[PDB]
Amino acid sequence: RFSPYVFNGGTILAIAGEDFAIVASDTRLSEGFSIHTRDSPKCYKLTDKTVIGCSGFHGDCLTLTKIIEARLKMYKHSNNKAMTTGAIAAMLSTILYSRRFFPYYVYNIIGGLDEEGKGAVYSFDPVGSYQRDSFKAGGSASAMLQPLLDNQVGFKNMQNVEHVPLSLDRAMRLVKDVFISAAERDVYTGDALRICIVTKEGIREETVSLRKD
Amino acid sequence: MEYLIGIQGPDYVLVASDRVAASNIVQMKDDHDKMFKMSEKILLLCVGEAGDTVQFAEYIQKNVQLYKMRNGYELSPTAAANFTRRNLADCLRSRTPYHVNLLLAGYDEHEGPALYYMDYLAALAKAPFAAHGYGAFLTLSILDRYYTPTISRERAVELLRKCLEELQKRFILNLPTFSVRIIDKNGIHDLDNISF
Amino acid sequence: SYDRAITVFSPDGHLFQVEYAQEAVKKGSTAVGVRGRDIVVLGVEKKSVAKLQDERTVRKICALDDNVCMAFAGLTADARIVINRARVECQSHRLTVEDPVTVEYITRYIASLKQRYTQSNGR
Amino acid sequence: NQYDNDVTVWSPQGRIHQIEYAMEAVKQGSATVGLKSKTHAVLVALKRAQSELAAHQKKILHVDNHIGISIAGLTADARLLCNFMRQECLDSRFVFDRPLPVSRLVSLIGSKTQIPTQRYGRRPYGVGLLIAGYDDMGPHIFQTCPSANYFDCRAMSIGARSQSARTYLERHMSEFMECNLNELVKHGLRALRETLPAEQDLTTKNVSIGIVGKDLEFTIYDDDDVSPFLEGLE
Amino acid sequence: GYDLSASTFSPDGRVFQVEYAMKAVENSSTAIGIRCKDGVVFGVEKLVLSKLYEEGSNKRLFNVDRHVGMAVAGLLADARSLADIAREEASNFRSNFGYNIPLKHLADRVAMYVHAYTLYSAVRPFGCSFMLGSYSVNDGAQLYMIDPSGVSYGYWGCAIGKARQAAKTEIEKLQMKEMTCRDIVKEVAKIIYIVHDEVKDKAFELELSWVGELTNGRHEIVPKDIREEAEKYAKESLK
Amino acid sequence: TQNPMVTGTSVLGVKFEGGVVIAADMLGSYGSLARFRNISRIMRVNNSTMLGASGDYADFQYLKQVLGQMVIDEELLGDGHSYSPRAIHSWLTRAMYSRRSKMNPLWNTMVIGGYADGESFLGYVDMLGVAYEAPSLATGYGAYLAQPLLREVLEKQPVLSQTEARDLVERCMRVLYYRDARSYNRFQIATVTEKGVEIEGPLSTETNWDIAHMIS
Amino acid sequence: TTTLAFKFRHGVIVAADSRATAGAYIASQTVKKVIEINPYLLGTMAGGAADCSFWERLLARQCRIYELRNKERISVAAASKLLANMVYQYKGMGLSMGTMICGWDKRGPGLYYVDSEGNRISGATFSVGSGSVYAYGVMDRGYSYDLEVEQAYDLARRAIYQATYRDAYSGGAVNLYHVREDGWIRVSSDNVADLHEKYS
Amino acid sequence: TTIMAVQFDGGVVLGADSRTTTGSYIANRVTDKLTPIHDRIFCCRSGSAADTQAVADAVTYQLGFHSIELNEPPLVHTAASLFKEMCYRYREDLMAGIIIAGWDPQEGGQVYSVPMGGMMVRQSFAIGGSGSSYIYGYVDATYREGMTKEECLQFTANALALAMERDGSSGGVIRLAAIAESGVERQVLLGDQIPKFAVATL
Amino acid sequence: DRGVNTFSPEGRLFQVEYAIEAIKLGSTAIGIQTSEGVCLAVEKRITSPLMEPSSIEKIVEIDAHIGCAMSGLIADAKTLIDKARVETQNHWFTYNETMTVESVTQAVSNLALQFGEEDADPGAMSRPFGVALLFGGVDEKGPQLFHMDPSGTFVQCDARAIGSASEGAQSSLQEVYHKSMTLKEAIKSSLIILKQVMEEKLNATNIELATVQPGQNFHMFTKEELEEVIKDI
Ligand SMILES: *[B]([O])([O])[C]([C][C]([C])[C])[N]C(=O)[C]([N]C(=O)C1=[C][C]=[C]C(C2=[C][C]=[C][C]=[C]2)=N1)[C]([C])[O]
Ligand SMILES: *[B]([O])([O])[C]([C][C]([C])[C])[N]C(=O)[C]([N]C(=O)C1=[C][C]=[C]C(C2=[C][C]=[C][C]=[C]2)=N1)[C]([C])[O]
Ligand SMILES: [Cl-]
Ligand SMILES: [Cl-]
Ligand SMILES: [Cl-]
Ligand SMILES: [Cl-]
Ligand SMILES: [Cl-]
Ligand SMILES: [Cl-]
Ligand SMILES: [Cl-]
Ligand SMILES: [Cl-]
Ligand SMILES: [Cl-]
Ligand SMILES: [Cl-]
Ligand SMILES: [Cl-]
Ligand SMILES: [Cl-]
Ligand SMILES: [Cl-]
Ligand SMILES: [Cl-]
Ligand SMILES: [Cl-]
Ligand SMILES: [K+]
Ligand SMILES: [K+]
Ligand SMILES: [K+]
Ligand SMILES: [Mg+2]
Ligand SMILES: [Mg+2]
Ligand SMILES: [Mg+2]
Repeated sequence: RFSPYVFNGGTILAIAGEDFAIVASDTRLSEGFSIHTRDSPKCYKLTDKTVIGCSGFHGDCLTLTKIIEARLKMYKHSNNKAMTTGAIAAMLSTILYSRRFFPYYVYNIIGGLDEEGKGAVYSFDPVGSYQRDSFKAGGSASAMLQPLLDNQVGFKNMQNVEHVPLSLDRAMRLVKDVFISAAERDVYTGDALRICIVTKEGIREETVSLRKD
Repeated sequence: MEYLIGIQGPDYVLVASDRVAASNIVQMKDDHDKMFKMSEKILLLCVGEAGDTVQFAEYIQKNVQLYKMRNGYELSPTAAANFTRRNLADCLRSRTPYHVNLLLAGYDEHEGPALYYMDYLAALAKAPFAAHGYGAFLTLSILDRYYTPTISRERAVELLRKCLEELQKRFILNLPTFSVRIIDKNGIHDLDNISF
Repeated sequence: SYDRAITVFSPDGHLFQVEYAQEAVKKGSTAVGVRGRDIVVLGVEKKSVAKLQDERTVRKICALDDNVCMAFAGLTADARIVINRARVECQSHRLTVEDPVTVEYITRYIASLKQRYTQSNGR
Repeated sequence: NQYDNDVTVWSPQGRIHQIEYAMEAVKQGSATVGLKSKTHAVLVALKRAQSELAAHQKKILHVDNHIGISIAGLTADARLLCNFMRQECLDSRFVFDRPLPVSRLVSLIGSKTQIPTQRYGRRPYGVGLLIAGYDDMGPHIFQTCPSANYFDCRAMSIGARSQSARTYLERHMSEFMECNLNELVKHGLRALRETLPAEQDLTTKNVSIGIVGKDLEFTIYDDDDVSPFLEGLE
Repeated sequence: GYDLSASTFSPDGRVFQVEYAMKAVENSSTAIGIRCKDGVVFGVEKLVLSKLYEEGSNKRLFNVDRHVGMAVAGLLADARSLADIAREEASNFRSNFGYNIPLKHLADRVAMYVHAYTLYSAVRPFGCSFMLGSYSVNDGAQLYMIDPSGVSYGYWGCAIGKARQAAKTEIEKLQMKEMTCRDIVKEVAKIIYIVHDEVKDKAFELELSWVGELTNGRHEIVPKDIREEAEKYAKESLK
Repeated sequence: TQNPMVTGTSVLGVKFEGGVVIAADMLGSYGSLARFRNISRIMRVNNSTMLGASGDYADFQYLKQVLGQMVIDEELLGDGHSYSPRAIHSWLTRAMYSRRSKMNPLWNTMVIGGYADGESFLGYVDMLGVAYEAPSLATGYGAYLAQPLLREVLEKQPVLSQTEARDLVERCMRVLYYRDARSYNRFQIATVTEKGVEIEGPLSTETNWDIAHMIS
Repeated sequence: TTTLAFKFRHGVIVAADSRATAGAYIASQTVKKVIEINPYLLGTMAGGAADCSFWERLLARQCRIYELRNKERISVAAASKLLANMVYQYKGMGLSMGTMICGWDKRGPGLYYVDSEGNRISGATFSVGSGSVYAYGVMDRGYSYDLEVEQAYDLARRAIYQATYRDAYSGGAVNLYHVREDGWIRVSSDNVADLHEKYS
Repeated sequence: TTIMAVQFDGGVVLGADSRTTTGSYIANRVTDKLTPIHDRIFCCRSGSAADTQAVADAVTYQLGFHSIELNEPPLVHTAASLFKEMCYRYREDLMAGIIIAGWDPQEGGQVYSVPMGGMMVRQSFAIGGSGSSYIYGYVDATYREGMTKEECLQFTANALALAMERDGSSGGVIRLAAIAESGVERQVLLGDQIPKFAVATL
Repeated sequence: DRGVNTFSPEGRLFQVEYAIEAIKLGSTAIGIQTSEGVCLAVEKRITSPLMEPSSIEKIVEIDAHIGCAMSGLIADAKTLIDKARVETQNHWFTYNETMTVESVTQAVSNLALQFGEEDADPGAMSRPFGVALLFGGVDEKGPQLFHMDPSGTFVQCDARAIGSASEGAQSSLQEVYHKSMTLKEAIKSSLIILKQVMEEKLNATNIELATVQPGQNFHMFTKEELEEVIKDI
């Protein structure tokens, strides 16, 4: 039994704001008990308005992102405009389902701006199920990040708190905190945190150091 | 789980079938019908695997109706039985086998009433009475005990009722209602459902 | 297999094979239809008489399904092919929709069969 | 005559009339011009409008970030060929993660468009292209023909009355390599304008422009976006 | 009429469609090859049909394997397709048999492919003739020429295209068996300048390539400096 | 390949200022048997690019055949364009992925080193299409025994000279000979710089066995 | 998941929970399990998330094509049949889908259960999903064809609620729809926590 | 099986045992495992009898046709390449451990191994089959650069004899062949002619 | 007799040119694009009072935001219309968005030259389509009208006529059209023009009219809505 899959680790995260989207990931690429490299981000720019995070089996992450890139150009050639965030999401759903019987071992989260300039996050399972979310964690440490986001961004289980709009600054603080917490406990998450901030002005990049053990 | 029965008298065939569609621990439908009208004087009763049963019976039904349209007269119960058989047998070793068990009941102008039994392997047997499903195990000996070839249709319905009462008493599955139809010289007649 | 283009355009936008097919129809026996209020009727000529003919075997009115029939004029062998194709289709429709065909449905099916035989190689 | 209906029939002069007839489809298309400097490749095209109320036919098509085309001849053939080019480009980025060199894409076109010239019942492609590109060897202008031959050009014009545009380009071609972008596009427009009846002028409605170079992905300029380039033909 | 298909013989036993294809090669400008002591040199009279074309546009000299050059005349799209066939054949040979294809075998294989297009109404003959040249220590220098009928022979010297005969008569003056490639390039340039009709077709590029001991059995373009000298020699020799 | 037959062990690579060095022993093993003791597991792909392979040696010879032919095809065109190290690494990633996706892998783990346009390239590809770049790589047991030493040096001094990279590789090859039971003390070192690709060998490391007398 | 539907005098009630799971991990609490096939036809999702979404989206495509070609609304019978015929070909390949196709056409209110095993059946009431057994108990004890509209809403909501309570794999919110003769309406979305407050 | 070949200046020597087995029944005790592929090119076969016979007949066809076409003797390297292509392509369906050896005018005596899996490597000498395991240490100690033809024959006959004594799947007679420009000389060592090494009694 | 993919000495495919002549045998259709929507109007061309007028359908819905008017050999239009419908639904399926009018027109136009007798499947298209099409709709570029003919050439038009009287109708269109024209004006204008060009007396059963507006889906005018617009005209 040749196995066509291996697990390569990686955590991803996206948050939708009023006028921004964050997509973040760690930079470790692992296999078994080893580190392949400390500098392998899991976020990929798709358009000026849309970034995708991908973790799971790296051979599929590479292939799938290359397929998405080709399809964005095919769309643009045939329709004379860039794909929207929502159209990329819908298309990804069908590409994943096309491999329903030999799946891409990839967890995907899209973050970007919708057609009204608002933050949008779409999260996927490996065979193409998806929905829009306000925020989402994925990959190796997702069970560690998700509950905290539920609580701190969703305000779940909290009484006597004003449900205020999420500022970029607080969203940023949250993202750095949860990955730092994840680097404490998930062996696969570490080395560095890469953060992409999508706004009307473009996409900018921050990087934060994480533990190397 | 699904019960079919047939009893052929001198000039009619009586058939009945349970009305349950089950799934896991629940009845999902209590007025299910397992009979398919092929022609004016032919019923096909079909049970077995989900999907296969309807896909198979409707394919037969459409082709028998097509035969009527192309030729202006209907396939005899025996021809239709052998047509049904040819299809099932030809699919047996294919990529698309159909996991279905059947009875075919009919009345021919010249041959009189007929009842055919077929299993999923596509063995075909003509019989004076027959049944399919686990319930057959508890009712065939009731039929052997009381059937006679000249049995009148009133006593056949009584005989049928004995079978169905035996399921209520002895069978572990809850089959509370049955469709009952008869076929003769004047076609297909719906009788009252037998219910508990 | 034989892939010759048979129906092609000529100068001025004619499709000569189709026109010639229409000439075949014009030499066929007359057929008439009237749509009543709650009846429909079809009548057709002849064709030749002939006492030694079995009448049953040459009708030009044909059931397609229980609720749809047709008459034709033209090449009777061609008609038989169309009729049988339509009869098959009526059974697919009932199969996948569980209604009888509308008359328009099966008309549209026949029409599109006929169109395809004006634009397909070898036919 | 007996020699002009099949691409598989050589005439007694060593010609293939069907291929020559296909070339006529390009000579009757509206003119387009392509030229290059050291740093940029430019396409300029006249768009024909059917009526006074029609938009004006697209002449310039995007192929990849580093490649665009201008067309003359059968529009349906132009799209089929353009779709082939696009796919060849996507394939090379998929396989090798780098742009398909322009001269290799053109070779693929020659090889693809030759095939139906040699098989019975097939026909040539009835379109000619000007191809603008930029890769490691710098800017390029190529031309392709229905004969499946292709050419590497300092500059070129094809379509109706292109002879005029070609003369203009020969007259000024020694200036092109050293031109800044604006100068180069001006030259393309002046060449194209030679193809017009004396009455008629370049307008924002009839001119389309395509540019690619070192710092610039293949970009199309139509309608109001051509006005910067048309002002200061002074 | 008897000349519309390669699958129809005329009553005299000719295949006119192949002859017509040959006429397309004879309308083309001239290419020559010469085999010599230590290799093979090719030269082509490459007519420049517009000053708008780049130097090197429409090459008529190709590398079909690392050791094998090809020189063509005729319809250029057909020649290029044949250069692809030859490439594919050399590539497949290396994959299957594990060594560089011998010139003669390559010539014979691509000739059979050319031949296959001279039998059928379904396809037309190729409108090109081509030469194949190589050199190795083991096989020495070899020059083959294939025509549209699929005939293939080996040569000491060869010319194809419209001044074929004039070129041959000049090639016959050379004692090429005793000359080196470095000497022969000059003579190739000389011969192209002799047969070029400067009244009738105004401008041409000389295209030169070679394969021999001096290139270590690789088929390569003649370097620019050597070509320019050969041109200058040819031009002054014309005087 | 479903079942690998003759196989090679680790391949190492490290970037240095002006190039990349790769190393691989010269052994083909047939299970535990050290069967073919003079085979090269390194390929010069073109002037800018070299490849070394672990795993099934027949599958490597197939890749070599295929890749060698692609480079010849490209050279025939004489058009000023060449496959960069990165392009060859891309090609190789697609080829392994595609074979993995047909459930018929090429059973290899590979290290691609190159030098083009002033940049050192070093990239990994495995039989499943997992591919990435890094300043140093090591396949097989090298991932466990050599990579820790490469990374430790690199963290103190990310930019190595050629001679430092070579010495560091030699130390790694010694450790492998001590601790990998499928290694062999006959190896090649291949280096790519501005000047092209050089393959040196057969090479051996010095070894020390003083610990054989430190048991009592 | 828990989904239910029932026909009654005033149309068809359709309700669902909103939870998705990957093994025991709660993947989402906000899944939309009722899909708008057209303005008079709903499909419910239970089983594999990707499978249900894909095949119901494909069904919506096909129904729309049908409507264009035929110049009339597809029947509930025909729509449900298209779905069964699509999935039949995949039996045994591990698709997991249980759906109810709910509409109102020329035969009046329509409700079909269709699944990846190949079943297709018409009926008055159904519940589908890991919570269905719990929904059936409550729905069956309160159901009547002559339920008033607001009573029908109460029943559906309560049946899904009670299923969310017992079944670890159902939860989130209860989403409720009503198919009427002139179209479906979205009637309410109630978080199960807010319903808990209310029903005690 | 035990198969071997050795290069010398001007040619090659090949050898094999002659045992075919099914389980531990000897289905042929005098098998000829050295099969001529062309006038001066042989293959030594081990593994599946059916597979190596089918592959050898196929390569014999390919090589013969190629050789007629070129009008020259084939290269040993070509014969090995053709075995390699077929053994590699079909590595999942074949059990074939092959040695190709012979003489051609361009490269002289050559030995190639194509072991299972379908790799190909040229060697000074090669051994294969199940019995080769038992002679690695012997051939590694005894091989000397520059052996004559006669020395190659004795070296081969000794190695094979040693393997045959130990390997239950090898035995019978030793078939040898020497190939050079002058042609192919075959012989059989049987019975007392097989080299003899005492069982080490107390 | 020559092959279907034979070029003339002018560089045109004979079959395509002849297909273009077949368009002139069709009834006149008109499209007009305004900032408030597009209208499509078509002469039915009734040949017998016994024919049912509503069974002549020369304007069809492609999708909710796109209609299509045809002229020429109507039977040929069916596969084109079906292709447009399938394509827009595919696009919706895959991308969850409506397909642009331009993109639909492109997709259909790529079938145009796909005929021939020795490249293709056992009984593929033998000849081009004898039809011209006006696609009118609204997408994110706003209202839009596109024309396509049997060459596979397609283009946006502010206003266009096709079929028998298209010269004529096109001249009147250049006369009446203006960029700022309202949709109601456009409707009236195209009914005035049909009335001129038609052999029969215009009325509410022998024409069809449809609109698409940024507000509102494809809408076929009813008998009664046509009668209303006919009063002034
Ligand atoms: B309900 O039936 O309990 C619900 C239905 C609805 C349509 C979501 N079904 C599920 O929650 C199913 N879950 C998934 O299919 C699922 C959710 C998240 C990830 C994955 C996944 C699929 C392939 C490979 C990895 C992960 N599936 C059901 C509970 O399984
Ligand atoms: B050697 O490798 O030990 C020898 C070499 C061979 C002659 C080229 N191989 C064998 O003896 C092998 N035997 C067979 O392949 C063989 C011969 C006859 C019948 C069968 C057989 C196979 C399957 C089922 C029934 C019988 N095998 C041996 C090592 O397997
Ligand atoms: Cl058909
Ligand atoms: Cl044009
Ligand atoms: Cl055109
Ligand atoms: Cl040309
Ligand atoms: Cl031109
Ligand atoms: Cl010649
Ligand atoms: Cl070795
Ligand atoms: Cl190498
Ligand atoms: Cl919800
Ligand atoms: Cl449909
Ligand atoms: Cl039912
Ligand atoms: Cl072996
Ligand atoms: Cl072996
Ligand atoms: Cl023996
Ligand atoms: Cl028109
Ligand atoms: K960690
Ligand atoms: K044998
Ligand atoms: K033995
Ligand atoms: Mg650690
Ligand atoms: Mg089955
Ligand atoms: Mg076998």
